[PDB]
Amino acid sequence: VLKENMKTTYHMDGSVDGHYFEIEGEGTGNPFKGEQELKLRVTKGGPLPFAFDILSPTFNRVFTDYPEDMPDYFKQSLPEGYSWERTMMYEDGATATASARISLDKNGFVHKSTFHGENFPANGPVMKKKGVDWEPSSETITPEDGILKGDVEMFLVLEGGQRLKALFQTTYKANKVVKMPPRHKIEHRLVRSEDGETIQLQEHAVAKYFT
Repeated sequence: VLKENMKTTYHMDGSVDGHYFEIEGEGTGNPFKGEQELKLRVTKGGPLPFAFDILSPTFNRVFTDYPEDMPDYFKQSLPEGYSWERTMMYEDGATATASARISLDKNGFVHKSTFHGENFPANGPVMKKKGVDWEPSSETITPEDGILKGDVEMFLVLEGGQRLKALFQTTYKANKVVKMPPRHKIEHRLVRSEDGETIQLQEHAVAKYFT
């Protein structure tokens, strides 16, 4: 069952140009309002030698404010959940892939993910930890038989205001037959802050019709 306040427990295994790491933490949010707040900690391989922002979109479209009349692929996937796979191509040739499975236990969501990045330039802003925040984005969601494809142009804001461009493509897969939505868009705003050694993330996400 899906509560007005839902918790999550997170575990990620990942590596970026040969540096292995693990991250764990907890989240809370209102899935019907598309709001969530996360508290994450690097549990292995810390401190990270790269900007945390390249990981942050890996850390659940159940937290999306959907219109009443638009079929909600992600909330329909419950209680079993859904999984997704994503490619991330940066304008400087760096590439990353990520996967996650969203499931339930007695306490709330279980979010298990992996991340693999390569060819981030040694003297570039990611490896020099110059990232600040992603721009708010507009992700196009396209139904294809029983799954969803998402495409979104992402722009990492660096210190000083320059943006680093990346293209994100995602395949979302429910574990069962659900009612498919039309092509639509999800507007995202992901914001990163810190509390000591804790990485904090806040996402707000709203689905909208085209036209």
